Amino acid sequence: PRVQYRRRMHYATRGNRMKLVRTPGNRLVMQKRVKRSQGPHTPWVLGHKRLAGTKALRHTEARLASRHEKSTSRPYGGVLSHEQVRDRIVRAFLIEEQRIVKRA
Amino acid sequence: KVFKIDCTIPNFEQYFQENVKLNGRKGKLTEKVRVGLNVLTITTTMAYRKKYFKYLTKKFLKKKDLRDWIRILARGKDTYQLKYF
Amino acid sequence: PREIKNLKEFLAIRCVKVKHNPAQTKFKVRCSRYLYTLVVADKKKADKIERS
Amino acid sequence: KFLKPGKVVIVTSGRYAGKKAVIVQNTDSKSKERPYGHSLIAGMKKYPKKRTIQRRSRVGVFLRVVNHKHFLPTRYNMSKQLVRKLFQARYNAGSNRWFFQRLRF
Amino acid sequence: TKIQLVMKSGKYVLGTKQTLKTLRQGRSKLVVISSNCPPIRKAEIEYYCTLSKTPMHHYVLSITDV
Amino acid sequence: KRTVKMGVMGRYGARYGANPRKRAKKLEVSQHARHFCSFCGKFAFRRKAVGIWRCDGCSKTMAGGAYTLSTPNNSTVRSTVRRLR
RNA sequence: GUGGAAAUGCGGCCAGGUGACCAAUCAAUCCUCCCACGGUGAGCUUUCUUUUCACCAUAAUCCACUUGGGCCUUUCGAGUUGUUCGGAACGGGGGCUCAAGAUUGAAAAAUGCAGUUGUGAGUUCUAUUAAAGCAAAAACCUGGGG
RNA sequence: AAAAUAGAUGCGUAAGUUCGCAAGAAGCAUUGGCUCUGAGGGCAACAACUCAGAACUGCUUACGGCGGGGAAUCCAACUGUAUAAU
Ligand SMILES: [Mg+2]
Ligand SMILES: [Mg+2]
Ligand SMILES: [Mg+2]
Ligand SMILES: [Mg+2]
Ligand SMILES: [Mg+2]
Ligand SMILES: [Zn+2]
Repeated sequence: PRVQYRRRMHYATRGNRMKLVRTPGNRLVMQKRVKRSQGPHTPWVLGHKRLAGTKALRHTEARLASRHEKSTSRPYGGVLSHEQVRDRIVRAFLIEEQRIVKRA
Repeated sequence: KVFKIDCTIPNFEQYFQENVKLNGRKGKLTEKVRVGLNVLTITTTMAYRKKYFKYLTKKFLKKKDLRDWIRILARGKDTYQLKYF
Repeated sequence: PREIKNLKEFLAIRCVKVKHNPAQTKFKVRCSRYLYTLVVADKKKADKIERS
Repeated sequence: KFLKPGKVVIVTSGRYAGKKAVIVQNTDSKSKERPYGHSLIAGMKKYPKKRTIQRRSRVGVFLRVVNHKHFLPTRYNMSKQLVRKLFQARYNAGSNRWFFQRLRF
Repeated sequence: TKIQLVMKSGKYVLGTKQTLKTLRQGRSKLVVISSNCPPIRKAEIEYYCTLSKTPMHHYVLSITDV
Repeated sequence: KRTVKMGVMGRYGARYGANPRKRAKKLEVSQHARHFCSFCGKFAFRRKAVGIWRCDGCSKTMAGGAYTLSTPNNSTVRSTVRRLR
């Protein structure tokens, strides 16, 4: 069993990964291995971490995914880690409370 | 498990029991591997591979020079009728 | 190839391919999109819908 | 010593983070089923935004148990339908203007 | 300082992940805060520390009992 | 394992000359040393490109010197700003 | 819109993310290979040979649902082959969630083949030098706000 | 030019030196076959295959592949580049 490419492209680049596959017909057949992307992340300046409620959908299928598959139902849900939201909810509240005090 | 060989379509009685081996030793058939008949049924408590009997047959037919006359097949999960061409 | 499991749905649902198996009897309902199948173990109810 | 009832908390987790909330009941003792102090918490599930404008003034409300660590106690102080009016009307008076002003994260 | 004798004299919680919780309960009898604390973290204990009417000493450590 | 003398420089073998290694060795180690973080109070800084020091603890990035988190020149400017305060 | 104490589950503009970027290694599957077993076919057969060889296949798509990581919660050790880590939360109990994966099944035995699983190995894919720091963008996504 | 060295293991390894090296320095040594032994793990209440040792026995020293070494002087520090076709 030696295999050859089936899609018109023939280079071992990262976007052209292939999977060897024994078939029902007992052929051994290369198949395109999907170009998996890492999923949604909290922003790079906030340490760039993978989000919890969100799937690493390729945008090729992200359009067809349910909205909540790419988010949590929290404010900034598809954008920020829960701690990052809570950092703000505190920082919004506490900073305004000092400003409200600087009028006195 | 009783293995069998349906010769009915077309010695061989004898050749087997001399030439079968319950362990390393040949031709020393313990009561646990009885044999006989137009079918050489081989009763056994022992764990023989089935194709071993397809084998002793061919090793038998090559002696009588029949193997280009007749051909073994598994006509059942536990049988070998001897056919032809 | 999604598989409808309960009968109530399947009786609701073009040409259908019955397939007897040993220890089975599938009912492969073809449709515009999916080939729905309904597995049916014991035969007493297999022709119970086959004769439908 | 200040998770007293009527105290307003800003929720810091769940769907309702950033939402204001008065504590209703408060049970600081750990429960056999809630190993955490857990205030009841009516909140703004919708801050307010003739009858052209009336929909806009509708306030949402949520009643919830909440671990003390999942809301933020404030300087401020103050049955889902029943809770809704007592700070619906509380709103119409404007007794707590800030409470019905949502946080801007 | 004198807070060291506090370590043997009585109880002390340590770290914001629970020094804050001694402060809700008001079990806290004092709250030290190292300078190293980031301002929004430190402000947060600084804010509970006001609601609990707890003593506050910029220097996280909380002394529940002593 | 340990070299008698040249440590990180041991990788260079018998080349580039002794002094230049001696002088590369100081910068080479402070460069890969973990430098103290005033933010965390933690040894934690590690360089990630010349003049860039990521903090392993709290995500953060001081600017800093090339082979060292702080230049001696910088020691002056920071207090000198402190005194102007 | 909505459940959940929580991690989170289900149902114009603005900012962020995916795109998106590393040798190796480790691990899982993949694959190939080997072995053991069992079948089936073939071959050797002067002698010997429970034997030698071959084959024993499982596509995308979908549906129900172990390893690595993140996190929630609750009440000096932890850790790797390895240069770590911990009150800025370690470990333990329960939970969440991602990424692979397993198995259940639909496909799908009406196919393949010809007259079976499992087990081992390899392959596969998913730090260092650095005065070197290792593309962009559409598309798309999610949000904040309306 | 040819020959020569040669793999692995265990020993042993000089000057000089920028202390990294030089170094595979150099230099001896043992090595097959066979029948055994020992060691090295997993999961519960079977899996490797390396190392080690031992007798017995064999040599015609009997594939392929695989450094020759040393002492000095000149030059260039080093890796590199470079007159494709002297
Ligand atoms: Mg498939
Ligand atoms: Mg020559
Ligand atoms: Mg010497
Ligand atoms: Mg030169
Ligand atoms: Mg030339
Ligand atoms: Zn730091």
